[PDB]
Amino acid sequence: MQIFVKTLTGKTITLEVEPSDTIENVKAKIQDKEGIPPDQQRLIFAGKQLEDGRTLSDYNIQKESTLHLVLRLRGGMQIFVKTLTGKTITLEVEPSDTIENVKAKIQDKEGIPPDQQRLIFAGKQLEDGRTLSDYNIQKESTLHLVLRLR
Amino acid sequence: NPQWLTEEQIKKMSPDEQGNLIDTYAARKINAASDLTHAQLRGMIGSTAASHIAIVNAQETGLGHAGRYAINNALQQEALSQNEFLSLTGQIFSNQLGMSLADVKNLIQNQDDFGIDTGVLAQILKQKFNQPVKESKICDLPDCALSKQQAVENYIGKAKWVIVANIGTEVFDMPSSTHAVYPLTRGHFVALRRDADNRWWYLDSRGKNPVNIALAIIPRTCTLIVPL
Amino acid sequence: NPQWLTEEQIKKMSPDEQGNLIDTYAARKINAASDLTHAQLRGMIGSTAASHIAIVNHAGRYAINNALQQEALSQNEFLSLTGQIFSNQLGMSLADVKNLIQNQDDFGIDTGVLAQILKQKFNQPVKESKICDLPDCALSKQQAVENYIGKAKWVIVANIGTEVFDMPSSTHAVYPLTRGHFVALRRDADNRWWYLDSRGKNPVNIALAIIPRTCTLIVPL
Repeated sequence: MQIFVKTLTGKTITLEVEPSDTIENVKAKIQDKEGIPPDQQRLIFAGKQLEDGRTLSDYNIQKESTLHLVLRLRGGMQIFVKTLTGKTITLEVEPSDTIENVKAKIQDKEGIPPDQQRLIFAGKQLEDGRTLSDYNIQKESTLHLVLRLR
Repeated sequence: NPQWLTEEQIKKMSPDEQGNLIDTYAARKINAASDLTHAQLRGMIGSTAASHIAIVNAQETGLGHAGRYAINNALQQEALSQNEFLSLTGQIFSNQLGMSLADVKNLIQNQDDFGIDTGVLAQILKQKFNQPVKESKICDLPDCALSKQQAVENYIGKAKWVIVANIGTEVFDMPSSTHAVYPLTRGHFVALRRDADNRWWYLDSRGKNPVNIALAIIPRTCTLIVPL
Repeated sequence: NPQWLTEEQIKKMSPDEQGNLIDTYAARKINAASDLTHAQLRGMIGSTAASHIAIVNHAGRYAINNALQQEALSQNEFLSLTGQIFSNQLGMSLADVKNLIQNQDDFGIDTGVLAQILKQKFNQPVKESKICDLPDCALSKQQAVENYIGKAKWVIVANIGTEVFDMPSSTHAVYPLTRGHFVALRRDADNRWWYLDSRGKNPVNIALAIIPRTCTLIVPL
């Protein structure tokens, strides 16, 4: 069974699928062909957004049907840093950022040298060479800043 | 192995030599930075007198609105307000994708699931600003292999801005004129603005300052939107 | 360039001109002195008469006492109030609080700690700002600092940054504003400000614009 997937830019691709294919597997086929990861895909059929856990047959999608693809470009992650003056700082980060680069981001915002910063999360001091992901720090987590000198 | 390349050596390279370093080494690992350090990337920075160019829109907390920030940063003004952006996006979904008004309402209010693409941006620029655009991945430009810098310059032509979309799974470290690295993350829009000295300034709403880089520094898999 | 500047020339300069000299030349090199001598800095001193203001004589606690001109806060009080803040607000296991505090080699230099002690103990709320972030600091550093301080009779200055600044001294030696250092200034009845460094010997009368523009200013409300 062929189906078509069309973008707003006019590009159309063809996929071979079965009525039993999940929306999830359709997005993976699109990734294999075009390099677009599933979280960057929004599929529409008959004016409705399709959900990952349902099948083409759940939506009555048949041979020669056309699906609409609109990419979802919303990358980025933010965390908060709270000081003892009560100030809250917002930072743009990646899960792979080291604590070192996070302290540089605070320096760019507040002028505080990294060697004068101590960061605390979950009641523990964070070491410079580990990453946010290493410490299970998620989006919109809050860290505590305390200033100390050699 | 790039660990022994110095900032000074990188500064002595041409635009294409610097761009080859980006396309070979700037992609981050899963849980680590790329193979280029902040000091190495600093070697790619030209001028630091960024005073006529501004980041008009910084990224707001919680909002996948980089498509709107990239437009305003490209045009150097508050061209598209938040409500205008959400309202025109909703029109496209209902008029062209046949979505019902109740479902359009959920798409607009669902902040965590919101996001749009280069086709939506092209439609907004045409409808609201009567500005037609073209787009291409940098790697698909003709004779890109003979010179990335020349191919991008040729495609951009006389335009004074471009919008860049990083579609794919990769996060690219990029030059920064400050203390920290501000990478080009996956699924994101940024812009570049050209000044009267023919210098290009990279504007990430998730960054701190404009930075002057060669066009060949844009990672080659990114999609370029260019006004006609 | 500033090597040919004389003490007499500097004495004749305005507050803003003197502050430009501080912000441009007063920082030390890594292993060498700054570009201002003791005598050149002495040209930034106003009155040389003896004030009723004194150095009362861990820099944060000394700055509080000097700002209030009394032994208001003992060292044991300072340390115990710090512990209360750290355990309640940082979610630390109190045992970890102990590791952070007693690590003598790692002593704290945090303006939020000072502000909370000042409000809790003295019911004295404060505001703070880097001098360079003040509104229209670029039009006149002296005017912006005056506007921010208003009618207050003391301020505390913190050097959060990487630089060490030589500063005027009313005696023989230079007592620089070192990294993470806290000092105080006290206002007298004639609207003159007196700089109080706990490591120095005597107060010295300087214009507000002599404070380095990157320093953080703490002001009671």
